[PDB]
Amino acid sequence: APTSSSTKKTQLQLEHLLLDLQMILNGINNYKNPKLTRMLTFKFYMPKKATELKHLQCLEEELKPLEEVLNLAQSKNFHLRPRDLISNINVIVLELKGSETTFMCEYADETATIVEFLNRWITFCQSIISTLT
Amino acid sequence: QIVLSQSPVILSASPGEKVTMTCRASSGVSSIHWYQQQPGSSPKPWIYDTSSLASGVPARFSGSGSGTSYSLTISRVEAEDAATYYCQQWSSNPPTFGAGTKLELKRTVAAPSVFIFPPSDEQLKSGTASVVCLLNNFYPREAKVQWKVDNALQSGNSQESVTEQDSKDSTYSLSSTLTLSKADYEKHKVYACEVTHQGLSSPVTKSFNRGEC
Amino acid sequence: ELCDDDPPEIPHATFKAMAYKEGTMLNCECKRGFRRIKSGSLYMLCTGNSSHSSWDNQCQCTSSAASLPGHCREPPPWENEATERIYHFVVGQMVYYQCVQGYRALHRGPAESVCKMTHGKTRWTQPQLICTG
Amino acid sequence: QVQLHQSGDDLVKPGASVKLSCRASGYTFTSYWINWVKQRPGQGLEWIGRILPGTNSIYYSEIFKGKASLTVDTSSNTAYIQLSSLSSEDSAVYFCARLLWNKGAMDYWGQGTSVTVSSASTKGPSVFPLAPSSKSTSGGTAALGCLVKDYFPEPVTVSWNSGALTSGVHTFPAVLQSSGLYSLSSVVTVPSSSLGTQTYICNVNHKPSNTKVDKKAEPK
Amino acid sequence: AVNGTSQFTCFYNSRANISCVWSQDGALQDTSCQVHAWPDRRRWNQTCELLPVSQASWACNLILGAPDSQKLTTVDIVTLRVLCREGVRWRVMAIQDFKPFENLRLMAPISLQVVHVETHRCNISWEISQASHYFERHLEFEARTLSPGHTWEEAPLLTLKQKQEWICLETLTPDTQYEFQVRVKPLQGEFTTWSPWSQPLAFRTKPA
Amino acid sequence: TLPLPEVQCFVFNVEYMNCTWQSSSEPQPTNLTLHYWYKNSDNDKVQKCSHYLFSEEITSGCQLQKKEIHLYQTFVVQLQDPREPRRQATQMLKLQNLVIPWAPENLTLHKLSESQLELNWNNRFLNHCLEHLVQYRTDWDHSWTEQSVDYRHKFSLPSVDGQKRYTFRVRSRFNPLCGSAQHWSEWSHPIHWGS
Ligand SMILES: *[C@@H]1O[C@H](CO)[C@@H](O[C@@H]2O[C@H](CO)[C@@H](O[C@@H]3O[C@H](CO)[C@@H](O)[C@H](O)[C@@H]3O)[C@H](O)[C@H]2NC(C)=O)[C@H](O)[C@H]1NC(C)=O
Ligand SMILES: *[C@@H]1O[C@H](CO[C@@H]2O[C@@H](C)[C@@H](O)[C@@H](O)[C@@H]2O)[C@@H](O[C@@H]2O[C@H](CO)[C@@H](O)[C@H](O)[C@H]2NC(C)=O)[C@H](O)[C@H]1NC(C)=O
Ligand SMILES: *[C@@H]1O[C@H](CO[C@@H]2O[C@@H](C)[C@@H](O)[C@@H](O)[C@@H]2O)[C@@H](O[C@@H]2O[C@H](CO)[C@@H](O)[C@H](O)[C@H]2NC(C)=O)[C@H](O)[C@H]1NC(C)=O
Ligand SMILES: *[C@@H]1O[C@H](CO)[C@@H](O[C@@H]2O[C@H](CO)[C@@H](O)[C@H](O)[C@H]2NC(C)=O)[C@H](O)[C@H]1NC(C)=O
Ligand SMILES: *[C@@H]1O[C@H](CO)[C@@H](O[C@@H]2O[C@H](CO)[C@@H](O)[C@H](O)[C@H]2NC(C)=O)[C@H](O)[C@H]1NC(C)=O
Ligand SMILES: *[C@@H]1O[C@H](CO)[C@@H](O)[C@H](O)[C@H]1NC(C)=O
Repeated sequence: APTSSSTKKTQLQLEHLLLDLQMILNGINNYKNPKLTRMLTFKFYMPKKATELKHLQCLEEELKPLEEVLNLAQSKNFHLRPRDLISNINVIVLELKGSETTFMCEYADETATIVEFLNRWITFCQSIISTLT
Repeated sequence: QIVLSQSPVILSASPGEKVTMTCRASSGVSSIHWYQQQPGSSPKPWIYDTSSLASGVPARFSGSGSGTSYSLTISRVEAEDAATYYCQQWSSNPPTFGAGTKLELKRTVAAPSVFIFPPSDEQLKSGTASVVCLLNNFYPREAKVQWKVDNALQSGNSQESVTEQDSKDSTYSLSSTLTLSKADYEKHKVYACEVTHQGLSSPVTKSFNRGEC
Repeated sequence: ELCDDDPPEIPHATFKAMAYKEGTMLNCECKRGFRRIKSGSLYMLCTGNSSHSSWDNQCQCTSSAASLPGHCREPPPWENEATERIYHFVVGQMVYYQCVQGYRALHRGPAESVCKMTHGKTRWTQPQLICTG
Repeated sequence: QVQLHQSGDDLVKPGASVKLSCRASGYTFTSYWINWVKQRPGQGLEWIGRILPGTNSIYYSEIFKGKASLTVDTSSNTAYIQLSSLSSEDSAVYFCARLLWNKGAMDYWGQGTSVTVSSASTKGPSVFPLAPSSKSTSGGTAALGCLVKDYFPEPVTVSWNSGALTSGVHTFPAVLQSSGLYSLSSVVTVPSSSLGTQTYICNVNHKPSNTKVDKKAEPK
Repeated sequence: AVNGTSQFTCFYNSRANISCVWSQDGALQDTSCQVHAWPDRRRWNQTCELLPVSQASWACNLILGAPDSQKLTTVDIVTLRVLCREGVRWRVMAIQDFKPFENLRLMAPISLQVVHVETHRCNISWEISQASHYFERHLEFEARTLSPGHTWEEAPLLTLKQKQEWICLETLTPDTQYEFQVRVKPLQGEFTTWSPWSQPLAFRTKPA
Repeated sequence: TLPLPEVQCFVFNVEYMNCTWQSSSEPQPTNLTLHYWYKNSDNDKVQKCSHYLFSEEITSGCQLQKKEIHLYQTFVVQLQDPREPRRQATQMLKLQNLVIPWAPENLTLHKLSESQLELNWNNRFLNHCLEHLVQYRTDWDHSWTEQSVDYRHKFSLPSVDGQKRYTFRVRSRFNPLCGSAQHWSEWSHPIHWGS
C-alpha cells in the first residue's frame, strides 16, 4: 500500500538535495571550464561508510571546502552562485540528518577530487531514494 | 635599488610622425608606469602596468614591453605632446623614476638672426658692465656661441639662457651674457660674438667697437 | 589571471618569490599522518584593499589517526605543515632561482622568471641559469 | 573628484627647517597612503617616503633616512613633511601624491611646492636699457630690450607698452650670479622705421619688493 | 476597527518573490501597514509596505533577491505578519506560517511565439519565467484558444500533464484569427495554484 | 601477454547481471576465469562465478542471480588467464549506472475529451525510479516526435486530428533519481489509434 506523507517529505528533500549536487557536478565537470584542472588538485575527505541518513554529517562537514572550490570557477558565462547554492544544500542536509542524532563521522584514509566526492554523495542520495520508494 | 634609464634624452619628432621611447631596467621588473609632466605642472598618470592606458588620456598613446626593456609609443605626434615622460617601477623598494625624456616638435632648418648690445650709460656704475648677444627664432636647439675680445679667447666669465618652443612659432631664442669689470672693459676695444649653427652655412660674427661709430 | 603552469623547475635548481602578487593561493596541506581540519579551508587567498594586502583563510591540521604595494608576504608556517608549499601564481609574478645546496652557478646573468600573458596562454620565461657541482 | 593642495612657495635660510603641507579632499583620508616626491630642476623625480594617516606606518628611502620626517593631522586630513639640515642641494619642487595600491603607482598628485635656500636677501631690480643701434640692424628690423640685474627672489614679470604689445616679446629664464642674486633679459624685434616715432617701454614689475620701473628704450 | 471578515494570502513564485494581499472590511482610512518576513533557517528578514489596490484591500511584494535566484528551499518556514502602524507602536493584525513550496504560484509563461503555422495547424512554443530548478520535469500546463463567435470562457481547456513547452493546435480553420494563452502549475504543494494566463498571443492561419 | 578483454556488465531490471567478455579475439582457446568482489564495504572478500556462460565451448560470460548484486557498492571484477595467472586485470564499475529496465507493457489510450487523448503504461518493478521517452507519430509525418516524461508515466496529447492515424511507443531508463544509467530499455509494442 502507498506510504504516508511521512517519508514522502523525506524523498522530496532527498530529491532536492540530489538535484542541487548534480547541478554543481554538471557545472564544474563541463568541458568549457578552463579551471577544472586546477580544481582537481584539492583534496576531499570521503566518508568511511555512507548507507544511512546519519552519514550526512560528513557532507555537512565537507560543505565549506565545496564553496571554496566553487569560488574558483566564478567566471563570465557561469551560472552557479556558490553562496546561495551552498546555503540551500546546508539547510536541506541539516533537515535530512535530523537534530535528534549524535553521530560522529568517520573518514576514509584516501582523499579524492571534487568530482569523486560529488559522485559519492550523489550515489548515496540515489541509494536512499531507491530504498525509500 | 633598480636603476631605470630612458633614451633618447631629447627626442625631436615632426607632427604626425610615429615615434617610440624606451625605459630600460637594470634588473627585471614586472611592469612599468609612465607619467607626463608639462612645464610648470605636476606629473599626470599616463600608462599603468605598461598597458592600461590611464583614464582620460588620449588614445594615441600605447605602451608595451617585458623583462628589462619597455617602451612608450605614439602613433602620431600632436601639439599637446610637448612634455617630458618619466618611467617608474615599484617591483621593489624603494620605487624609482627614470631621468626623463623630453618631447620636441620639428621644423625646417632656420638660421638664427644675430644681434649684439653694448652696455648702456646707466649700466656703467660700481665698476661693472656687461654685453649681451641675442639669437632669435632658430631651429634646431643645438646652437653654439663663443666670445672673443680683441681676438682673444674668452671663457669662465659668461652664461646663457634658452627659451622654450613656442606653441605656434616652434623655435628657440638664446641670450648669452658676458660679465667684466669696468677697468678691463675700458682697456679693450673690440668685442665679437661668433655663432655656429646647423642652419648657418658658415660662421657668423657680430662685433662692435667701443667709442666708435 | 592565474598562470596555467608552474615555473620551469630547472634541474638542480629551486625557486622562491620575494613577495606574492594579489590573487595567489596557498594550498593548506599537512604532513603524512595528518589531515586538513574538518570544516577547514582548502587554501589561503591573498586579497587586498585600497591600502593593505593579507591572506584570507588560515589553515589548520589535526591527527589523521616592510610591505610592497599590491603584494602579500610569506604566510607564517602553521603547525604540522607539509614539507613543501603549493602556490597558484598570477600574471606579473616574478620568481627567482637558486642552485640547491652543494652546487654553484656557472653564469653572471639574472636568475629570474616572470609569468607573461600573450595570445590567451601564460607561461614563464626560461631562466638563464645552469647549476654544476 | 579627488584633490590635493599644498602650501605655497617657501624661501628659508640654509641650516634651518621647514614644514610643507598637502591637504586632501574628495576621498577618505585614512584609507590611502601619501607619497612624497622630489624634483630638482632638470634632474627627474625622486621618491621620499610613505605614510598611512590611520595606522601610523612610515617607510623611508635609504637616501632620506633622517633628512625628512612624515607626520599627519587626521583632524583636518592634512599631510606634513618636515625637512631639516637644509643645504644648497635641497632646493626643488616637492609633490604629495596618493598611492594606487593594487598597481603600485601614483594616481593623484599635488600642484608642487617649490623650496629654495640661499644666503641672499630681498633686493630691488636694477634696470638698464638694451637700446638699439646700427650694429643691431639687419634688413628692415632691429632689436631692443630691457635688462634686469641684481634682483632677488623670483619671479619677475615684464610686459611691453603696459601689455599692449604681445607679438614676440621673448622673456628669458633667469640665471644666478656668484653672489646669489638673479638676472633676466627680454627683447623685441620691430621695424627700424617704426623706431622714429613709436615709443617702447618694458615696465618691469617686482612683486616681493613691490617696485615698478617703466624704462624707455630709444635709439641713440 | 471592526472585526469583520479578514484574509491574508501569500504565494511564492519559487525563486525570489512572495506576493501578499491583505484585506479587511473594517480597516480605517489612510492606514499605513507593512508585511514582515521572518525566516527561521535564514539570517535575513524582509518587509514591504501595503499599498492600496482596492477599496478595502492591499498588496505588496517581498523581493528577497535577484529575480532568477533560489532564496528558499522545501525545508524553510517564513513567518509572514501584518503590522499596521498606530502612532509609534507596530500592531500585529494578521499572522501565518508560510511554507514557500506549499504555496507556489509561478509567473505566467513568457516568450510565446508561433513555431509554425499551416492551413489547419499551429505549433506554438513558450518559456517559463523564474521557475525553480527543483521542479525539474514536475510541471503541468493548461492552454486555451479563442475562436470567432466565442468568448474566452467556454473555450475548452487543453491539458498537458507533462513539462511540454509547446503545443501543436489542430483542426483549426483557414484564414482565421486566434489568440492563445497558457498557464503553468507545479505538481508539488498543497495550496499551489495556477499562474495567471499569459498575455494572449494573436496568430493567424494560412489561406487555403 | 596481450591485453585482456574488457568486461561489460548489465543489470537487467535489478533481477540478475550478465557479464560478457570477448574471448573470441584471442588466438587460441582459453578457459578465462572471472572473479568479483565489492570493495570498501562489508564482506570485502573474493568470489568466483558459479553460473558460467559459454560460446563455442569456451568461457564467455557469467551470471549473478540478484543475490550477489549490490547496486550502490563498488563492483570490482577481475579477469585472469588460467595459463599464465600473472596476466590479470581489474575494473571498477558502478552498477547503479548499468541498470536496463524491461520495456513498458500494455499501453492504453483513453479520451479525456473529444479531441484529447491520454497514454498510460506500466513498468514491472521500478515505478519511482524510471524516466521515460514517449515517441509518437502519424502516417503523414516523416519522423517521430519525442517528449521526455516524468515518473508520472502519463502523457497528454491534446488536439488529435480524428482524420489521421497515430502511433505511440515508450521506453524507460533508470535515471536520474535511483541511478545514472545512460542506456534505454527496448521500445514497447506500438499502439495505434484513429483511422
Ligand atoms: C513544435 O515545435 C517545438 C519547438 O520547441 C518542437 O520541439 C522541439 O523539438 C526539437 C526536435 O525536433 C528538439 O530539439 C532537440 O533538443 C535537444 C538539444 O537541444 C536534443 O534532444 C536534440 O538534439 C534536439 O536538438 C527541441 O528541444 C524541442 N523543443 C522543445 C521546447 O521541447 C516540437 O517537436 C514541434 N512539434 C511538432 C509536432 O512539429
Ligand atoms: C528579524 O526580525 C526579528 C523580529 O523583528 C521584530 O519583530 C517583528 C514582528 C517586527 O516588529 C520587527 O520590526 C521587530 O524588530 C528580529 O528579532 C529581534 O532580534 C533582536 C536582535 O537582533 C532582538 O534583541 C529582539 O528581541 C528580537 N525580536 C524578537 C521579537 O524576538 C531579528 O533580529 C530580525 N533579523 C534580522 C537579520 O534583521
Ligand atoms: C513580484 O510578484 C508580483 C506578483 O505577481 C503575481 O504573483 C506571481 C507569483 C506570479 O503568479 C505573477 O504572474 C502574478 O501576477 C509580480 O507581478 C506584479 O504584481 C503586482 C502586485 O504586487 C500586480 O499589480 C502586477 O500586475 C503584477 N505584474 C505582472 C506583470 O504580472 C511582480 O512583478 C514581481 N516583482 C518582481 C520584482 O519580480
Ligand atoms: C543473460 O544471459 C543468459 C545466458 O544464459 C540468458 O539466459 C537465457 O535464458 C533463457 C531462459 O530464461 C534460455 O532459454 C536462453 O537460451 C538463455 N539465453 C542465452 C543466450 O543463453 C539471458 O537471457 C541473458 N539476459 C539478457 C537480458 O540478455
Ligand atoms: C575448459 O574448456 C574445456 C574445452 O576447452 C571444457 O571442456 C568441456 O566441458 C564440457 C562442459 O562444459 C564437457 O561437456 C566437455 O566434454 C568438455 N570437453 C573436454 C574435451 O573435456 C571445460 O568445461 C572448461 N572448463 C571450465 C571450468 O569451464
Ligand atoms: C500489464 O503489464 C503489467 C506489467 O507492466 C502486468 O503486471 C499486468 O498484468 C499487465 N496487465 C494485463 C491485463 O495483461
